[PDB]
Amino acid sequence: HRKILRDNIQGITKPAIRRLARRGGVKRISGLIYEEVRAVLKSFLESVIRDSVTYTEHAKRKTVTSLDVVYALKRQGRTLYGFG
Amino acid sequence: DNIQGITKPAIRRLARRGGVKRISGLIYEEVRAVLKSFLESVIRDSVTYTEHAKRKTVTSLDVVYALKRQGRTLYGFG
Amino acid sequence: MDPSLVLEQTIQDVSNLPSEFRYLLEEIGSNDLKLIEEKKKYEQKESQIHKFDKEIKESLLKCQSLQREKCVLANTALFLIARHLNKLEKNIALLEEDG
Amino acid sequence: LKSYEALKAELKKSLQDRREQEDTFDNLQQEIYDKETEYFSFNNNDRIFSLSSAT
Amino acid sequence: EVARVRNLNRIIMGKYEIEPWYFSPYPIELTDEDFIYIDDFTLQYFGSKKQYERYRKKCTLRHPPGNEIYRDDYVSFFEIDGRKQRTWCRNLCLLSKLFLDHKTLYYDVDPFLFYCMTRRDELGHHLVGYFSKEKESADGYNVACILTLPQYQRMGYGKLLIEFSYELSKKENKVGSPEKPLSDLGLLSYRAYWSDTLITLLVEHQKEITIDEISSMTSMTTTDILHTAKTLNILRYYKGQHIIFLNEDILDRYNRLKAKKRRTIDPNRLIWKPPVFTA
Amino acid sequence: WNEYDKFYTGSFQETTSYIKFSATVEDCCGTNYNMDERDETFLNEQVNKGSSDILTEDEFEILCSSFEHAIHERQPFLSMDPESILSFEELKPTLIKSDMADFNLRNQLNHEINSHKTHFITQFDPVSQMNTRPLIQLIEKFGSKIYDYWRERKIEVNGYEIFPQLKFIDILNSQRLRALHQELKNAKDLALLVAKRENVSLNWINDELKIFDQRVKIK
Amino acid sequence: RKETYSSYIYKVLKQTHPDTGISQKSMSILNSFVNDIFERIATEASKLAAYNKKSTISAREIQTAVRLILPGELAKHAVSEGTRAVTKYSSST
Amino acid sequence: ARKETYSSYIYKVLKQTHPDTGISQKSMSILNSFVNDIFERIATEASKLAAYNKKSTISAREIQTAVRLILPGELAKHAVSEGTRAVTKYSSSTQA
Amino acid sequence: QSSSARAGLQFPVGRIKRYLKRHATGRTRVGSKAAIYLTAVLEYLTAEVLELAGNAAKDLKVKRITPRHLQLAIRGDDELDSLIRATIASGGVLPHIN
Amino acid sequence: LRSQSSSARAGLQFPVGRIKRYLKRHATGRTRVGSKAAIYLTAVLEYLTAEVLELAGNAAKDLKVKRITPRHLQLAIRGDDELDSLIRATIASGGVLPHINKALLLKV
Amino acid sequence: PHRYKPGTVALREIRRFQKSTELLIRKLPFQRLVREIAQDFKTDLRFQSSAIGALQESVEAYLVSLFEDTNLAAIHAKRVTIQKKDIKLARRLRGER
Amino acid sequence: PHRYKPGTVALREIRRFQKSTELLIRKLPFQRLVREIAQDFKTDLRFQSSAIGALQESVEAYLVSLFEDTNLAAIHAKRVTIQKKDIKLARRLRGER
DNA sequence: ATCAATATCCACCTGCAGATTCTACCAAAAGTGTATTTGGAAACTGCTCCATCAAAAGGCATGTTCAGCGGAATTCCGCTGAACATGCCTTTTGATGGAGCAGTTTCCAAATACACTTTTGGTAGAATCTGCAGGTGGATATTGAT
DNA sequence: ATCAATATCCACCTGCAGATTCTACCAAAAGTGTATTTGGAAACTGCTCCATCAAAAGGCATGTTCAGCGGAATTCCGCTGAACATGCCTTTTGATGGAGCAGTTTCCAAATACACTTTTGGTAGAATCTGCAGGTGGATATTGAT
Repeated sequence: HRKILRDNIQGITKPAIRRLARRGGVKRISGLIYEEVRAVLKSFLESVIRDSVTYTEHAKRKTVTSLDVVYALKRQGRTLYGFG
Repeated sequence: DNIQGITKPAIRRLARRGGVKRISGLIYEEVRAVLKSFLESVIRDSVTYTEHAKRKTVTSLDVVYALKRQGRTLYGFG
Repeated sequence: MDPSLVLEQTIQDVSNLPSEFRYLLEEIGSNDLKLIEEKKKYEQKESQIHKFDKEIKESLLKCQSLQREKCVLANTALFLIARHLNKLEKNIALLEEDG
Repeated sequence: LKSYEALKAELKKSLQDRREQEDTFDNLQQEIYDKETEYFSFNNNDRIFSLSSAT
Repeated sequence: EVARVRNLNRIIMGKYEIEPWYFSPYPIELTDEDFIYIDDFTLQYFGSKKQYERYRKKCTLRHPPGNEIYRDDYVSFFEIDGRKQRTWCRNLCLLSKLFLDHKTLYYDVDPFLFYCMTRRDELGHHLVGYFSKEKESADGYNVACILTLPQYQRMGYGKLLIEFSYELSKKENKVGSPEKPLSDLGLLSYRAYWSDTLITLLVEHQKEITIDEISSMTSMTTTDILHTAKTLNILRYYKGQHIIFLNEDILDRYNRLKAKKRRTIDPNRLIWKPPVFTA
Repeated sequence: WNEYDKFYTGSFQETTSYIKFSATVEDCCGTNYNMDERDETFLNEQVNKGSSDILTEDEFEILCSSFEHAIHERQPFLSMDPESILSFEELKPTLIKSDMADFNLRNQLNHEINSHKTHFITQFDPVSQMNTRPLIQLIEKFGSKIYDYWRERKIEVNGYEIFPQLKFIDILNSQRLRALHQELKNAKDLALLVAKRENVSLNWINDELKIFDQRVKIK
Repeated sequence: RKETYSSYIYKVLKQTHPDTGISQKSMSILNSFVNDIFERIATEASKLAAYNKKSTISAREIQTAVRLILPGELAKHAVSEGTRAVTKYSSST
Repeated sequence: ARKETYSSYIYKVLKQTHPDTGISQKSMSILNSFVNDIFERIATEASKLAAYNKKSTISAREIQTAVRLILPGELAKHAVSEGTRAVTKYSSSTQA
Repeated sequence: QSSSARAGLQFPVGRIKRYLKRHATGRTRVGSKAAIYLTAVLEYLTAEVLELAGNAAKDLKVKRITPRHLQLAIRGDDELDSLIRATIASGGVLPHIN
Repeated sequence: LRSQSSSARAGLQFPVGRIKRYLKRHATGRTRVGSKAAIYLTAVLEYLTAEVLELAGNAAKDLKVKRITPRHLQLAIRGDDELDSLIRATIASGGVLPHINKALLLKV
Repeated sequence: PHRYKPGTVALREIRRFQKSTELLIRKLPFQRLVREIAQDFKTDLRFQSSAIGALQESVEAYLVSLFEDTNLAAIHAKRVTIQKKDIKLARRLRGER
Repeated sequence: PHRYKPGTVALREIRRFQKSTELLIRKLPFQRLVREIAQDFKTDLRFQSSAIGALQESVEAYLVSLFEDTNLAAIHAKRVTIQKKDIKLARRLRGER
């Protein structure tokens, strides 16, 4: 079937982005940066998954693999190692 | 042959091309330093190109190839 | 270009001359040492006469020894000023060939 | 005894010489000063400048 | 490769016989004989040995001709320029190239400045060393060719020589730098001072220090500080910053300061640095 | 070692400031040349056994001096002259117009100093002044058979030097004429003033020293 | 003999509004545009051919290269006119 | 049922450079990705300059200037020194 | 009869044939359908020359200047980041006060 | 003696043939010399024999006998010559170097 | 009863989090978010688990670089708290729009 | 005559310089400086004047982008005067080395 | 300084996936010897283009005081994240199905390759005319002490 | 609130640079007519592998109070734009020398393409011995009230 889902950008939780900032090194977090860092996260996800789905669109693969998304993530100038 | 690293107060023209207000002192030394850095990077790339060509005169093709690798297209000149 | 460019070498030649004159500031500062001693060497000559011979005949050795140190600053002060002065006019003699 | 009479001329020559050397001692003041006035052409940064070393 | 042989058998100057080390095209009238005399305070070489009965009477100048910068309790320093004084710039080189590996009378001796290392001696200021100075920042090379006379070598002068030349880097407020291309017996002593100035100026701040400010008070070229990392903990943070921090070491150099760190130079002296467009 | 038998005779002075002496070595020790022992073993052993002159060493300083003064800068075009001696009428304005490296400059200032008791008594000339007599005076009386000193000398050196030698637009520009010339004119008045004090310095010395010693027969 | 796209882009301006004009530096900047974007899509298409273990430089891979090489609405209009004109070329047999 | 990789060769590099050091398979993939993309970078830059020289054959001097042009300073000079060493040492066609 | 006008485009297939070929790696190109990129350079070159007539009557100029080029080759936010490292020679910037 | 002609004649520890046929694969132009590919061997080797030798210096100072992926990035990022050959690269599970700047902790 | 000073447990979690290198964001919510940002592109796309893990650590890398950016920005703006305009300058100066 | 407030004439020459597309820097000391940066890498190699114009087009494009970004950094700093730490943050957040 | 309470280093420990060798094998490249066709190297040859070089009219860089507004230190005061409890939401884990992916084989369509025209597309000439930079001159804002 | 000397916007003129428009040589790739040739679109299946699912602790949401800090504002001073006079390197303008281009002809190193036949390096597993990883406790350093 279709199996549609309501968008859940609130899936990334408040202490999750807190821990992700504390990996970076910020010691004092604002109260209103939460929704906008969700926004820039969603923008980065859509900017990479457009390229992933067009690589799997040419591949004649109606799944995705790891190699095409590491190719697509290479060609956004932010190349990833480790997974091929 | 000598040192002519002193450019000009056209740093207060290039900043004027930017939308800047009153500039400061104690920036001119840093801006001529970063100009020296950028030029030494690109001239090192260009001299490697014109050394590989074994022509002792550089060409605009060499500098457009060097910039096109380096990260910015010297665009509409060659 | 001939009567003009040589004047820059006149600048660098007399450049150390005020510092040479500053060396004379020690030399004219040296006159604080002995000319005041010249006032203070008099006190063992007239005060030792006392209403009239090792202090009257051999006292010239306290006097003849002091005139040696005054002369080095004296005449050498002149000729440095002379080569501060006199060598310009040969270059002026090149300048006298034109306006 | 005319011996010390002509021997006095060996010391009377110095006393006529005394007047011309004391005059050079007497002439010292203005030639120090009028050179220093000529030197003013500013605030006289020192006090014993060239010939005030003598007293 | 030309000067790999000997030219004079032995050369003296004053008190100490100097068996020379390098060939040079001198007049052959020097090489026909053995005894070569050199006039002490002025170095103007003597083809004959039969004039000290009158030339020392003709010896007018006793202080060596440079201009006084600073004298400590032991040693002084003098200043000779070429365009204003040519003749003592001549005879400085004729004793240098006997010891050296670089000199050639190719240009004129005018543009590059000369300093001196002469000690407080009771028989007038006898010279024990002299080191060259280029005029202004040609290829870096802010300090230049350094000589030290074997009449007074191996008695602890050469370290005092090189740091005083390095001491004039700070009032110059520029990047101090040696002539790179060659040094063998001096280069390890050259590398000694950058190690000597490494930990001594480090612990006096008692904290960290940023990479430009190393170049502020040490005033050396940054290639040396980058090559000083091989001796110590110069470690490199996020996108290049290269900044350092103290580690607890043996500090036996810093502990045993008794005789090897004998004297230094008080910064109390004057400089001109003349700007003239003649080159 | 015999290299330090009689080192040099002289006493130095200390400092209270920084010694500042920017001079010329070609003008520090004065004269340029010298000779060796093999030139006076003929004169002072074979010639002076019955001569009337009294030979001195100080005359060797200024001796050749007037002859190389013409051979270099008065005419330079000679290079390999076999008989390299210009003749007597080419050596007659040398001694009359005696240019002993600007001899006039070393004495014309002391005239208006009015210190004519002595001449040229300076520290940079060495301390042996009592034997100084100029051979602008001492040729026509005693230097007659010494006048031929240079004529023999270049023969055994083959016309070359006795010492060795190393291997060999007005406008907007006239304003610094008077701005530079006039400033160093005023230094003469500095020298002339400080001369007069160092004149009367020594004139104060000979005041009493010949007076009181005579008093033993008059009081 | 140098090859230049200058006459062709002059005819492009001719087939739009004819009143305007290329200058001697404007065709340099335009030639740089066409050569640069040609180079970009050509290396992307060949690299994608190598990525998909496939040989021929297909029209389908130029399709996916122009889909991944441009920003959005420019890409969809470009690929609309591209598929339009390539079916037009296949139409006239 | 086929793959190509650089696994045992970098393992031998580790054995030469250090007497004993283990590698995780994740780190093997890290290093394999590094060697593969720096391979691709210098390969495409060398081919690009070979086209820009209007030559046709790719040889040692163009890959030499590729090494000299794709890196920063001191590892570039050590790399070109090692490259000249290796190409001269391969050039000796002999028994031993 | 035609050369590439049967594709309806303007640029030629033949110049873009070999320029696909000698730049290639995969050793074979689709010579009947390499003309799909021939389409795309037209849309490339029209869209950033149609905007040269986006300001015709409001610039009072007939030729296409290089400041006339760049100073509206930025308002096309779609074609902005298609030239994201382009440095138009003597094109100036766009006027802005923050 | 030894006569193993397996193209270790260069003294290089990577395959000459695999990157030979990969250069023949990548090959935008036309031809590629194997004898001028031996220099391309050790370019790869010096990229690696100076990277991972520099890596295991952390294994002494952190007392590990293997080297794992955070041990890679923690020391493959300090060498500023080998910094910018990974600026496009992001190491998986590599962590961040410890970096707290001084004005963050001002003892207020 | 016992309580630390305010701001000193922050540096403790700084060193605890950056000393280790595990994945930070929770796995299955981000898998849900990848599928939910996927579903508007092509309906019912199959996924590979290692590809989802690649996305996990790739977006962890980009977001930790952005937090380094905003730490730089806030320490230049003589503050110790980050704000929205810090992220705005970070996005504007790093380069993407 | 009369003298308008300081700042206003500065902004009108902001406008006058930003409309113009003239090569802002003087050409012949730039020729001097590119010779100066040439001789320390290599002995006398020759420079086509069009290529020197190409450098004289590229480097001030890099400079004006640097000035734009540091203007935005200073207007983030709640001031209207750039400083040295402004250009330090602009280069470091740029990713300069 | 002096303790209280954590926290960190420092072992010590037993089990568990996992690196390590490693033999087999089998594709499967690498290496080897031989024409061979061509492309790099080199020596040579016109020459176009680039480097100094000096002089002449003028924008323009340089130092100048100098007045002001923008940076910066310090104060004080609301508020908002921060530290921590806790009640509770849902994350993490083992079994069950279906289709997509990897793979084999087939015609077969489309592309290399040759070989032969020919519109077409650069280029040097070369008029030309016309749009544009600059100049001059008049109409309309432009932003200040009183 | 206002009248101002400055500056900008608009409008006509005028030299003049070069963009436009043929245009002919001319020669050159592009088009075309087959011929052969191999990679590829399509069909069938074995099988992982990836959805998709129901049962337990760890982290997340939501509070609390609370003091640390972001901002307002004052305040003060000092660096810094702003004319202004003045040196000064410029900005073409022209010319000389000359030399490192780009091109021809050339010739021989050499890389491609074979096929043979080789050892030989992934690799699936396959056993098999483990380093390490979380946990457990004990010595000692690092913040917080007095």
